[PDB]
Amino acid sequence: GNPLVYLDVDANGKPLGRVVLELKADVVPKTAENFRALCTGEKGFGYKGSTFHRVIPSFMCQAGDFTNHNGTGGKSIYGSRFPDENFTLKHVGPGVLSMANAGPNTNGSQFFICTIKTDWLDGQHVVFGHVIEGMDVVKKIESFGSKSGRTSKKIVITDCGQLS
Ligand SMILES: Nc1ccc(CNC(=O)NCC(=O)N2CCC[C@@H]2c2ccccc2)cc1
Repeated sequence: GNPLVYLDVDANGKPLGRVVLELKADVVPKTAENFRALCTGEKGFGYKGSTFHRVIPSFMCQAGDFTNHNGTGGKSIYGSRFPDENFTLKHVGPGVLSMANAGPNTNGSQFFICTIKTDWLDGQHVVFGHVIEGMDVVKKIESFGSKSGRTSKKIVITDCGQLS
């Protein structure tokens, strides 16, 4: 079936727990495969050690810039950027897993987990998964964000990987 991956997340060096995500390979296989491989680190790069650099309450938690750590970088397993696969899945509510971008067809590694329905992003950002467990962990991450996105503690993916 669709892969399951995990992120273990700290806030100023204190464990928050684990987020488990289903990647919807059956709808967006390319986009799903990118995230998977970046969780495992199997290409020699990926999410381990990187941060949630932009977190806004009642919107979303953004992470995945493992090259520059500032929200400008990241790269995919296909090269630095790749196209929008499709917009079949929608931003239907909390726990949606979606690709951050800098305009049409600029997916790299940056991603976000929604904390509400973000239906205004439908057709703008490729949804490619959903939280299976750890939505309480996402709420804790959310509690360290702000209107601007600037976080109040350093939110770190200490470890990540593939479960199935
Ligand atoms: N490969 C790559 C991907 C993203 C960027 C930075 N762009 C960004 O952060 N854009 C905004 C974005 O994607 N999102 C996703 C949800 C939160 C935020 C956003 C979107 C719409 C309005 C306000 C913030 C640079 C390189």
